[PDB]
Amino acid sequence: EFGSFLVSLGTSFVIFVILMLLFTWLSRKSGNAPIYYPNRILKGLEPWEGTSLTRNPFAWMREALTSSEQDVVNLSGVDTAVHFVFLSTVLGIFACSSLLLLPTLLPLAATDNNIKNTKNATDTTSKGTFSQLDNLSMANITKKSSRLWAFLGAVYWISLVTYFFLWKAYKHVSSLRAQALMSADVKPEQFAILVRDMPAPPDGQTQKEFIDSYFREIYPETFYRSLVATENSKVNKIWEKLEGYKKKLARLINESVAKLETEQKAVLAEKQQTAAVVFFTTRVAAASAAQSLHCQMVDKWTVTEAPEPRQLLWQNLNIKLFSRIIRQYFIYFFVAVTILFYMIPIAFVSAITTLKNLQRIIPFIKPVVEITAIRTVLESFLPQIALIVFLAMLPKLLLFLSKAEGIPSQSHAIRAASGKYFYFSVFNVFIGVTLAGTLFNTVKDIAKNPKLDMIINLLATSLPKSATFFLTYVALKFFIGYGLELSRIIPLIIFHLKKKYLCKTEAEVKEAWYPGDLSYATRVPGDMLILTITFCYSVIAPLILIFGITYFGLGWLVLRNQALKVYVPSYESYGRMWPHIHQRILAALFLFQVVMFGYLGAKTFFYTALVIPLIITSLIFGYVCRQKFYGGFEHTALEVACRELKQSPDLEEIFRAYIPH
Amino acid sequence: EFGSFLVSLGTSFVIFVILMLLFTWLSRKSGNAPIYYPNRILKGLEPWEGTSLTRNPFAWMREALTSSEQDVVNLSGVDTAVHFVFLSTVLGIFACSSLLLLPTLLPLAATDNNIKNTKNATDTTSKGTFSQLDNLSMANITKKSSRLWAFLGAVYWISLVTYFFLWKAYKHVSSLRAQALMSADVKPEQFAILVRDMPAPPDGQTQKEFIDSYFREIYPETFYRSLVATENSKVNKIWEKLEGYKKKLARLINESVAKLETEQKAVLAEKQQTAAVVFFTTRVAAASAAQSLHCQMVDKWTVTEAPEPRQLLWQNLNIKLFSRIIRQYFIYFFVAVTILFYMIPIAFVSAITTLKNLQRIIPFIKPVVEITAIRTVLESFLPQIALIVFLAMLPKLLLFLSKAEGIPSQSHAIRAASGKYFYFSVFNVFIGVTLAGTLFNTVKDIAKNPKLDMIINLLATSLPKSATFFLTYVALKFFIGYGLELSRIIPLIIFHLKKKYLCKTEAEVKEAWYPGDLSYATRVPGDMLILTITFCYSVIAPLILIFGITYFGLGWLVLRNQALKVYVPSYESYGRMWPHIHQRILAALFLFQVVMFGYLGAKTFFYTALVIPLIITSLIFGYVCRQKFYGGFEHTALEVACRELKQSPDLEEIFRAYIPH
Repeated sequence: EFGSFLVSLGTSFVIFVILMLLFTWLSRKSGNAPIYYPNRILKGLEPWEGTSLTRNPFAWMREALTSSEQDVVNLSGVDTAVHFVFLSTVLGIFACSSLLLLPTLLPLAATDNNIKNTKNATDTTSKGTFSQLDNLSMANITKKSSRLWAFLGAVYWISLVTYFFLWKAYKHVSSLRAQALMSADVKPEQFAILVRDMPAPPDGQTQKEFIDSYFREIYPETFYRSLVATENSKVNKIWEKLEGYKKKLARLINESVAKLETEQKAVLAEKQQTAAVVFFTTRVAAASAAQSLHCQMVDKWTVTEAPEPRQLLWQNLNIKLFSRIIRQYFIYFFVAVTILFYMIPIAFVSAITTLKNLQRIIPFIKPVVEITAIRTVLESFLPQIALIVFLAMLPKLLLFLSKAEGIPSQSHAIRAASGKYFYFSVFNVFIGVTLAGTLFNTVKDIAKNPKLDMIINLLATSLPKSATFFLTYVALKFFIGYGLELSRIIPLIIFHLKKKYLCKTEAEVKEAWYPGDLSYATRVPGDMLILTITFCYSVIAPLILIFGITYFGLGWLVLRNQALKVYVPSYESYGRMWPHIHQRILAALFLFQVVMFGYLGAKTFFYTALVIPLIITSLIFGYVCRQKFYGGFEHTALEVACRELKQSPDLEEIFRAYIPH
Repeated sequence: EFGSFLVSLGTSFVIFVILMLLFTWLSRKSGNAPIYYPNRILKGLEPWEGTSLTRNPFAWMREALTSSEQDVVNLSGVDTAVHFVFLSTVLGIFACSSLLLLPTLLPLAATDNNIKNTKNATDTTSKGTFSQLDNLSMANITKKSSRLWAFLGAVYWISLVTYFFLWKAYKHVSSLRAQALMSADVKPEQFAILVRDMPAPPDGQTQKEFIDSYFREIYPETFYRSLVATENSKVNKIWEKLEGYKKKLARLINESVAKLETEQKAVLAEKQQTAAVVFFTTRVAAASAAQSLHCQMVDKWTVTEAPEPRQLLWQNLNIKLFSRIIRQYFIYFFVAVTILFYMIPIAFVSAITTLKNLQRIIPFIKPVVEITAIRTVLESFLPQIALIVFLAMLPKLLLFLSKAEGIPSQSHAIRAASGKYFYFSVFNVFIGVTLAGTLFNTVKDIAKNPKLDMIINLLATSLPKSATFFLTYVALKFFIGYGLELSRIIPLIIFHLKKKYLCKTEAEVKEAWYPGDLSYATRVPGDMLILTITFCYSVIAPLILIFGITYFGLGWLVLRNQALKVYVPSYESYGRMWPHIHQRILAALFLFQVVMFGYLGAKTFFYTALVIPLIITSLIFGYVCRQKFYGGFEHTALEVACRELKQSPDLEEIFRAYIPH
């Protein structure tokens, strides 16, 4: 496989060179401003800096490297800042860990020869079964070791560093959240409530008046209005989407309006059911109402904190708690079945990966056609591309599933997608590649040698070989992905094709060049894969830390110049993602700990019980942390909803902001 | 060991007969009313029923078996009712599970002979190594089985039943909580708040006025007063305790008062620091204030729900969040070290348990003096008594530790004790006894036979033998404990000794006969041990279900006639224990599942992966449940603090209720 690693890494450098070189040329062209420098045009701030020259080649860099933390916050938001905190803390963990671990352990994993001793019993002339593997706590560390002590103390170094960083971070994100919250404006969200599970109207009372009185009693000076309506039904949601389509085509009529009106009225003709956004009067009242159980026997009047208008997911605002729980259960069962099918395809990937060992026996004669040329390529671009493809259809499905539970707020739904993706990822990817590699190799080598005193050694061999494969994958990703992102070559092609053969109006060009968000449902989930792989295989094969620094490090560079210069944020959750990210980073430390308790044992290190203490510490850190911080990342404090509102918060305008269409 | 089981069970029946017979005699004596029928005297309701006869022998039974659920609630409280719900749901799980499982599996574990086949390879005439073990998915089920299918489908039956019951329960407890909450009275707790982490006063402002303004701004019509004071210091806590001692002796003076005043004043002379109980005006305001984050950056103004006066743990009201987290961490580390030392003593217990196998070679022939007589007794009363002793010093320590974290409210502190005890229990007890038995027996008999095809079989043998030992333990407990409880012979002795040779006044007798609570920090933790043992060893040895029904079943009988007739409740948490109990019961289902995935595998049942699906379901059930219910078991709803307060809630009296001394 060394030959193949060399190809993949090599080729990817070629692509990064060509794509990044393209960037340094296509950006200078001012006619490409709408796809290289947006978020500087939409928010009128001039395509780039004062035109002047052509911006010394390395200019994007200077800007990114000297962009103030606060500058990101003001320009983009307090969500971009949190993503950047994520990237940075991971980077740091990796950095320090790397330093120490790397030097020590790399010099200590070549100064042994368990691979060569294993090679004393490798059936018959088994050539090229390793190479370069001899540089990673692999099959090259003799069982009873006296050197494995260093590969346990390492677990501590990574772990302790993970703790310092995650704590320091939670604090820093919290500071950001508050600061931002205490420095905002009116905002149509700081005055609402979202009741979602209301009981039925009584005798012949109108739904509106029912809600009206209830809230007007508890708070008899703050109730203002109440927008129920079920948003003219979701069938009208669809009809208005179609009316938008029609006006776009202008840039059916009568009968279509008829349809809309009729369906909407006929559905409201009995009950608009639950879901209203009781708009309060002053903010403190709305804030207090938010964090307060309005009824015991939790199944009636569930009051949340009311999402901003842009993310209220009016579709699933109804539900009824019974249905919500049924949905939760079914959705979780489906994600588990999907984890199993993906295990199937990932086994497929690792198989495609070890070609010699595959052709050895599994299909035996079937792939005897593998020569040397085809071999290298089919195990240097194919296996990797497969993983990308499979784990790319996931983000979409996961969101659709999560948004079918009932979660109001797109923010929480994106967070749930991220979570289900973490599960998938972890389990599938890691376990799969690792175990499958191991199994293949060790299978037609275990059929002969029995006992057990050798089987564990062979299984460890194979664990580090799967490590080398994941390394090449991470590399590929990093290079090509960041290349494409900085070049935005895909979007460039699209825009400069539309603005040449498809754009009819100037508004059309405007529509075409609108950038998008940082897609926090494909970025963070995907970056979590890299986190887990580079955490687990950090001591078992310490080279996926020198590839890991690069991924997350190029992150803070590429993505910064893709946030102060292109992606314009969609929603704003004032930092409400860190809790999720923190739990996941800590769960990687935990999976890593469980695996570095297993592997250390297979390589017979009787004192491997000294990793159990850490398996506990992680779990305690969890509880302790959540208690201290999660609270603040949940609600808007009363001390933020009591700040001076100079201009009397004009209501009615606020009421008209949550208005459906 | 069969001989010993027969002795222990037999002897314990003797004790239950003698103690329960004593009860049916000593209770009739009316002069024993103060220790057999309190909580009927304190709350003037006449010692028993209309005196009339002598109450047909079985009278306690009739009363208990026909005591209304609500009658328990009104007489005692909404905490006794929840304990009874606990006992009952566990009973039910066990009941149904038992039915099915038992019949099927017992007839299927004697109709095989893996014990006899193992006995074909028992070195040299190993006699008495088993007996009666041949009736419990033990060493008597042949490896590849075709009968083990039934012992997997069983895991499902127990699991599914556990789910039905736990759900049905959460609902029922919630209904109780609310009903009770919507039918109470004024109560000095429904109008307070407990701020605990206040920032320092500003320039030269007085602590009081600082708190005063802050809250009087956010709520400018509901702030009434504020009791800070640090309760004249805890040194004065001690001094007032001593003044109470002095008045009791009356039933030092001057210099002691001097001490008190001086220390108190000197400590308040700088700052009474944090912790005030801002008393609001109307209940809805207090309720809203409770569930509301009064400041972002959670480290200032932490507002809880304010414990009732009787449980405000004024001692640890101060702290400061930094210190609280340090304490949390240290306390958890200490509980882990204690778990390790207890593992040491529990290994000691199982060792004392298998005497033949112990003397085999472990202490050489140091104990070759074991004959037959001494043998039976030293393994029928000794091992068991040891476990009781050890696991009885735990409750006290655990509370002391938990109340040193900082938890305000004795209710939560008792809950935390319960939790740490669960951990201890589970780990220690189960793992210990099981594994140690196994190890002993399979430690000399493995030094010979190598391979592995036999080692697993031997390990399973030993797992079921440890099962038989736990069975006898549970029995012992049940019998003797409930005997003592119904007889209250220990307390009788004490009272009728004081009221004969130690009581000086009538108030002294009153003091002596005051019963106590149901000690929810020794009952529930201890009953959780029995739950776990009888859950784990429910399929591995299905006979600890017919001993389990009895424990929890005699519970609802004995303890009922020990709650409507003796223990007068101390605090009232309106049901806030069920969340804890539910999580723990579910964690037993989980430990059981993990062990019935291990054992089923050791007895080579290749399709043992079908227990993994359930290991997931449990965890999902967890999340789903907490989400739906825990909320309601956290705060007092606004719809409960808006109910008609006919008599204007006299404040000042409420303020004077939280007054320190």
